[PDB]
Amino acid sequence: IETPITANFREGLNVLQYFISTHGARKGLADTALKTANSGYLTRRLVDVA
Amino acid sequence: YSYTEKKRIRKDFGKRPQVLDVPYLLSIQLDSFQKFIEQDPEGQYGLEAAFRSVFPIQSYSGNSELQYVSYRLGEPVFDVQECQIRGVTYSAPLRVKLRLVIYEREAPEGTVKDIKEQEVYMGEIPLMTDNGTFVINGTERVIVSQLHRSPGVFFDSDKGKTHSSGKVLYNARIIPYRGSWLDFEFDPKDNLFVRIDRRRKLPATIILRALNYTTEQILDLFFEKVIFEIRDNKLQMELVPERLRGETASFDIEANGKVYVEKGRRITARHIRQLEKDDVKLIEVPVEYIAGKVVAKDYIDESTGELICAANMELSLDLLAKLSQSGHKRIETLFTNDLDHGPYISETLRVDPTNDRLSALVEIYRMMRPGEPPTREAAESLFENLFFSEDRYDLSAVGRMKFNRSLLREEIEGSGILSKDDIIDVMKKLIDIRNGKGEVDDIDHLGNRRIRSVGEMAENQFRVGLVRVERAVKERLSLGDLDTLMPQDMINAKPISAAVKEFFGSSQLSQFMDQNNPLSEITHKRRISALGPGGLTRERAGFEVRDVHPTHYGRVCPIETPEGPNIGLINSLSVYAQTNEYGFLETPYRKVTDGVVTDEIHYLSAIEEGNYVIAQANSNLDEEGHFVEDLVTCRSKGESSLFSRDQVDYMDVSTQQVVSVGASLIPFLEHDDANRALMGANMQRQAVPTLRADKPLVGTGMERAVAVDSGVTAVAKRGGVVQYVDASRIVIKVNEDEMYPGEAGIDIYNLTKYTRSNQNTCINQMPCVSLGEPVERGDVLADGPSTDLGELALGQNMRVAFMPWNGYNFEDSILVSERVVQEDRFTTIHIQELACVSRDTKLGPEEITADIPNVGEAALSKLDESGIVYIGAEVTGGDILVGKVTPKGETQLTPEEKLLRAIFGEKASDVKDSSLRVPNGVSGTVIDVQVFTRDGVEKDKRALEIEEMQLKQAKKDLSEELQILEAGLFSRIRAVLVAGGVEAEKLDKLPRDRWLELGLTDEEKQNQLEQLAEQYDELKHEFEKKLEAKRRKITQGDDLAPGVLKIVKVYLAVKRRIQPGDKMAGRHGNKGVISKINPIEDMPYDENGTPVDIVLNPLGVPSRMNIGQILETHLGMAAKGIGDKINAMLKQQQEVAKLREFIQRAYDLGADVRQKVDLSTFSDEEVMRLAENLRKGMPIATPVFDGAKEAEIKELLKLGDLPTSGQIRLYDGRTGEQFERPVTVGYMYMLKLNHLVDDKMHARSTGSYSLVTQQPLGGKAQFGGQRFGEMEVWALEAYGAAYTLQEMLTVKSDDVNGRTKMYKNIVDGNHQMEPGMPESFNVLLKEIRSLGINIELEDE
Amino acid sequence: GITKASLATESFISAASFQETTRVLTEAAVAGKRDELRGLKENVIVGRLIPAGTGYAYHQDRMRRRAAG
Amino acid sequence: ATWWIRQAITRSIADQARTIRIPVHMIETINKLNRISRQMLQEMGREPTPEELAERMLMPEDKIRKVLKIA
Amino acid sequence: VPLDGGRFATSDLNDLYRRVINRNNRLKRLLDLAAPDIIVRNEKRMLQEAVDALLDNGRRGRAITGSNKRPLKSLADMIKGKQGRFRQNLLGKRVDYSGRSVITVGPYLRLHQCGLPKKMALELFKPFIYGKLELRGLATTIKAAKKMVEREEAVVWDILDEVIREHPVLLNRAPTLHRLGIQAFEPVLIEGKAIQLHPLVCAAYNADFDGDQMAVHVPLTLEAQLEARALMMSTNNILSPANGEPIIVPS
Amino acid sequence: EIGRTTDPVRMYMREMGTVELLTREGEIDIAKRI
RNA sequence: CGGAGAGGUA
DNA sequence: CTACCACAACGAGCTACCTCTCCGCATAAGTGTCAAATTTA
DNA sequence: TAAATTTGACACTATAATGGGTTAACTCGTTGTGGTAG
Ligand SMILES: [Mg+2]
Repeated sequence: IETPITANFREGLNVLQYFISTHGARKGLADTALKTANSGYLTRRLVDVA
Repeated sequence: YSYTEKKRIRKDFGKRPQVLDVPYLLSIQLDSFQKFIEQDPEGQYGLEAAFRSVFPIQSYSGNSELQYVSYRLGEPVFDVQECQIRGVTYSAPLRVKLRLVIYEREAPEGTVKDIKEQEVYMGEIPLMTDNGTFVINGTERVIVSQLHRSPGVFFDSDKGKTHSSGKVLYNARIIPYRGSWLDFEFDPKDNLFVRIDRRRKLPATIILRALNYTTEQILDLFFEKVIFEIRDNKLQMELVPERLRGETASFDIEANGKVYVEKGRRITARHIRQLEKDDVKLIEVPVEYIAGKVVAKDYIDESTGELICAANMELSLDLLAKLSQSGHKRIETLFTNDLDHGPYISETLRVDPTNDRLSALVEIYRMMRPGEPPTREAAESLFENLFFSEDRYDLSAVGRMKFNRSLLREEIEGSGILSKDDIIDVMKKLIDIRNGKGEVDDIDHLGNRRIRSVGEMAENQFRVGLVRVERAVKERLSLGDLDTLMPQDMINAKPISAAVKEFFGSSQLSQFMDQNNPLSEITHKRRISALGPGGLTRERAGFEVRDVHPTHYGRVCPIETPEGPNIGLINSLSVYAQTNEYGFLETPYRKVTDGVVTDEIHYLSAIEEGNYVIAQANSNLDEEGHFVEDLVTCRSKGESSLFSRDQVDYMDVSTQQVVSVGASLIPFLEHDDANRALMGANMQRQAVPTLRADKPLVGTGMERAVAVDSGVTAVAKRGGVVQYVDASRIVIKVNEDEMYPGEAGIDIYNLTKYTRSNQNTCINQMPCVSLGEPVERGDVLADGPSTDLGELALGQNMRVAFMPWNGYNFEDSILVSERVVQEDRFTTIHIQELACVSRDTKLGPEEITADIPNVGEAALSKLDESGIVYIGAEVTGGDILVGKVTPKGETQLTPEEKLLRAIFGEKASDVKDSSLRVPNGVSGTVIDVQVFTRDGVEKDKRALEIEEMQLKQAKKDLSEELQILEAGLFSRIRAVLVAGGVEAEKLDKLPRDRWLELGLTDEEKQNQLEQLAEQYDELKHEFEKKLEAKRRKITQGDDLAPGVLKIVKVYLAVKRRIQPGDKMAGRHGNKGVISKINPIEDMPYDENGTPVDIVLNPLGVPSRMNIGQILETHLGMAAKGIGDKINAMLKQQQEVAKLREFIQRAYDLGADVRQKVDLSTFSDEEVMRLAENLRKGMPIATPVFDGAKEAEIKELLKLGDLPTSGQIRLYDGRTGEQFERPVTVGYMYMLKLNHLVDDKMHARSTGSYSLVTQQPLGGKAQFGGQRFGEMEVWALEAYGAAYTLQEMLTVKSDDVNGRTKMYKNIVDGNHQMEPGMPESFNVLLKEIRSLGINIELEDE
Repeated sequence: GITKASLATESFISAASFQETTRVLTEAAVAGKRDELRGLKENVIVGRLIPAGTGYAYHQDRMRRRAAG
Repeated sequence: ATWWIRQAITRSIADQARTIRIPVHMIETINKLNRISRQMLQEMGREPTPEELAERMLMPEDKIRKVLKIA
Repeated sequence: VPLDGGRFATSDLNDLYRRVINRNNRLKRLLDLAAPDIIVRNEKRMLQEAVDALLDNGRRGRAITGSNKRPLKSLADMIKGKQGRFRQNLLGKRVDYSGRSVITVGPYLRLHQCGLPKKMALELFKPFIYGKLELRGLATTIKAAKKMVEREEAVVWDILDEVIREHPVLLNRAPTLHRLGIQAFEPVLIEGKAIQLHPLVCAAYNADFDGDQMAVHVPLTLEAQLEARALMMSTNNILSPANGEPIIVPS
Repeated sequence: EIGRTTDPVRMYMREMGTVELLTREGEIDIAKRI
């Protein structure tokens, strides 16, 4: 996005900057579970082959 | 201010003046079910709509019909509490007046032969409790709304699925409310196809032909015609100038005598403009231009009579020569381009192998039902029923609206089925999207998703039951007798009841209630699930629907969702978000007019929100006039930017409208990170209610609304003066202005005392008002489990120091002092229900008696003569609750005990021990024993005493109700008669009951006197009838499960205190586990001598980015310092003026705070009561995104005589030294989550085994063993750990001989294993042999 | 690849326990194969000591008794 | 032919429909009960009790006999 | 197998076998009855469909559903899959002598000690306590030992302290990504309900103290005890196996 | 045709539908032959 | 003592 | 004759634990002899 | 065991009845047909 979140977590955010940061928060939270599942599958295959 | 908040006024730091109050938080469910039940004859909603959509019904001939008249709901047999106790559904009988009219066949229209109408009984629809909850089979269930894709038409495109080409493929889709689907799509070669119900593909011109369209009509509908004229062996065209854009001049664009274009030049826009400024129409051409064009209409010679060229073939030199020598001087051709007018319909017709309509019907027949021999009538019926039938196709008038909106029509209404023009328009729009005009639609856009509530779903299921019974009745009516067949004798109530019961008991949406605190119930009823019937699944969703869309602003909270696999499928509705009439989500907005932000509020949907310009909620105003700044930040079309002060069109109603109920209770939400805010919002609904509820020092102001609207307190319906206060009930006398001249004016609020909740927690109602208090309407009288004077109080506020301490706070772990455990601040009550059923075995009934064998008096000291523990007796683990005894059976009988069976009596050694005991670790008193019996068998002395107590309590409390209400009525009669005349002493010299026969001349006041007497007589009559009904209801036997004699239900009440292992958390997601209970003398203590109750860990602050906890800590210290000053002043007993001055000074400290409270209005007693209520600390309201700042909290700290930095000097309690750095100290509001170590810990040595695999079971409830999964096997393998792996695979698992040998040897002290072949391997061998493939263990 | 190499292993029991049990079992049945129980997973399944670490010597001993007699 | 076809079909449904085979007379009684229940449910507006079914059902059948007849 | 409510809960294999046997018997009936050719052809076709549905339901065509509108479980489905025999009963098994509990922090321990609560220790070592009680002569029969440990005298506690001395137990936390997810510790008896871990081993376990749980297993035989003492002890696996760097680091 | 189909009901009805219905007197001569 | 569905924890 | 592409079909998706509720749903016509396995003394 | 009796099995109903209900319809890699065009 063009305009960045200028304020920090001490000065307190407004509505829209918090709403923007929610996107990254949710994306990271979902990617955690997805990469966990993929790593588990890869580990199982690697343990089997050797 | 009302009198319920004058007791304790929460100071508010908000600066935005709120215009719109928070609405009723449970409006969606109540409104939906009210629409479903209530009779709306015009706006057909719920039952009436389905009844009109099914009835009337004809026979296959049409000589007998059933006419709908009306319907009504009967009164429920049992009450809500009665149904909860008995475990039956709280439902209302549905009686429908149905009329059967019979027709003659001899007459043309013999409508009047016989009419028969009556009340047929069908179905028992469940009713909704006053809090939006259903009672099914005793349990309390909640039906959540569903956000599902709207009916209508959606144009989409796949972003380069075919990687080889990289082209964009567009596809349309027509989604009806119920019926078959329809999918228009393209291919890499740019041909358009139809998929019906996501089946195989055909060229899409098949549908056009099936709609009775020939090729010439198709080409007329899609392509527009260019006119080629042959005259005296030369060619001209009629040319419309706005067609040569982006093309290269293949020939010379000439005029009658003017030259315009040369070879190798593209017709640029300025040349086109020259063309419209020269006004030329007819343009001559050479012959090679036609070669490449396609003829529009067929051409047949009038002489020879055969077609030289039909529609849609590529014209060449030979064909045009033949047509010219034929004599057709005018040629119509389709116009084609490569950028704006593409030849797709012609290509699809070329690839199409079908000639006319019947072949198209044959082809669609072979699609839909492959392998079946086609026939004309079958194909016609299937095609007319796929789309053009009112019973197998419907858009429900909401798909119609979106359909006409997406196609840019005008009317929002129309037929419920598809039509020719609809298909033509949708495919034309698809063609235009392909060309470049228009844009595809978003799936996650909130303008395409609809809220389907409980009423709609119940209506649909009821309609399914109705069509089932309708098909049945139509079948039966057509062949059976018609004269003496009552309309009620065909209709079976079984299918409708089955449908509604299945929906209400076994759906994916009617789920168990989470009601461990009011906040959980509120956030559960305001829930939107994207899954369910007709929805997504956890596999059908990717990152596109789980993620936040810009249209969720104000409609759906972005920071309240489960953090597991349901990260984006379970959303929470916002605060001010209502629902549209169609089901769309809309938000309030303050309408601005030429600069003034008026108080007018408009509700806007998602599609309208993107049109205007919306101002932010944090914009300052001048005396509720114009904006202050000139460049206001605003949002439009989904993006945020800056705009002028005159370009705006709306403003956000409040700063709280973005977040939901749960996230709006967290103070300083704007400083917390998104992840920790999400975790705090998720953990706030798992807080167990404590013994004594305590208010939070730092609130938000939303606590009161959540407490009131949760339906868990006892709000006053009508204001008045409280008459009688008790721990069980409240008797209130209403004021004169709010009281009907019909009633007495006395209201009774009963209080629920110690009722088990769904999550095994206690529910209690403690009265908060005292005797002699005037209370108006809307005041709370009884606090619920987690309420304190009408404010939600989930946890306790405690002293906290942020400092590492000897490693006991290492990774989120928490150290707690002994003051917390001595004061039982986190001591909870857990009511647990145990059930014992006396089954009817195949050798005799199971008796409950005190004659349990092989048990001494040490275990029977709590049992009475009937074998049931006395109420109030404390019971520990392993003790006997009920002495149920069961026969063993001849198989379980040994010859030794068979001889004494026929000598020393039958009741000697026939039965065994099957009594109910306590699960290990559980203790506590017995509080309630319920004995349900089957109708027909005498119960015991105990159940007779139980029913005697029940009848005595019912008669007593109901008689007291009558006595109080009649006393109020007689008081009203006295007041009325002294309002009429002057009679004071003559009333009190005569008995109170004899106040009715006195009178004088008749007038209006005598009229309501007589009305009051009539109400008295009706009162006593209803008293007698309800008493008799209650007595009959309790004296009769319950309907139990088949094969069941009697059921004994025992309620135990454990008292749980905290111990190492219990989870705690704040409101900012700083969860942790208790590590140690520390004596008070070791706690780090401040200068005054007060030790800190809990020591947290500072390192959780920077890495998790939740600074809201530090600010809450400082604010709590400031509030508690002010409260401590108040308490010191009160203890010194100074004055009334000084306390008034100090409290007023503390209240008016903010810069531009919204509220204005003044103490001059309050009297001395109100001031004293307020000071008493604030002596424990002044509550503070900090709204989300508009809360207090650092300057205000520092001013509070200064007023309370505390250091401004918030850090004080601590001394080490163990040694007495001074810590080298000041330590942040303050009061934080901690909860106590429902993950207790008592329910988590479990151990097992040897127990029961499964049947097929013969390995130990799994589960704490059934005493199972821990699974040793595949990963741990790999780990032990990696160590090289052979022996441990073998012993965990054979002798500690499914190998019967090995494990019993292991037990025998370990009991004998020798530590050795004797492994064997596991049973699971033989199970596998037998299964694979049953597969028919020979496997065997090959010896050597 | 890892999946293909695992499926093409000479031991049909390990492949069946891994993935595509139907196809591997059908191939083993039609081919008339036999397993010599040389992998760790095979002995884990059947219920013997794994030929690794402490148990390894034992298996070698067993082998040196099976080969020499 | 209709009589024979219907008899064969209903006899087939009376031997192989459920996991546990029930004799034909018991199946006929089960229906002699299903219809009665429905008839009484329609007539009274609520499901019958065992005693009412005993009253309306048969001269030799009582509460215990039909209670045994329910599976 | 019957349930507690009198009703039975059979397996789908009984249903498949009933289908096959009924259709085969009717085929034999028709063959002896001299039915027309179309009739016997249909009966043979349904027999084939019964057989293949028995072998694996959802393979040939539409899966045969039971009463709850779900496809039936065939033998092939009981062989293969995530919840088949191989991956749920032969590789991973449920194990006796196992406990589970929440973990807290123990700062006074060493690298080779874990704080085991008294109740879980009593339950886990019950056969050992029976054996040592019988050897000492304080109990005559196994039932006497059972009831004695069931009412938990102090002598039972003393003998329990004797038994657990120098008897390592395995602590295990899922998911066990790498090999350090299971480790052998010497037990120390503590009053409470939480297993007390060492602060240094939290990096190997990837274990936080925010409500995490782990399981305890007990080696029985002498080979298992030496196996845990020389190979699995927390003082042996200091360096990580992935790279030659220490894993027990201050955190 | 005899092609892509798997439903036994569909095939059975397909071979069944190739035979025409009998009249009031066709059954009479069939019974006479019997 | 089974299997499904819903929810929760790490 | 055979090198090539686009469809159809099939098999795959961390781990462990805890709690709760559900599973013979709308449908159906009765008699009549002959054998026989469980039931009283 | 002789005898009773409720269960269990099988055989038989004579107007004309003539083609059935239905569900729901990501992403990826590998294999095998089914043409395709020169
Ligand atoms: Mg953790």
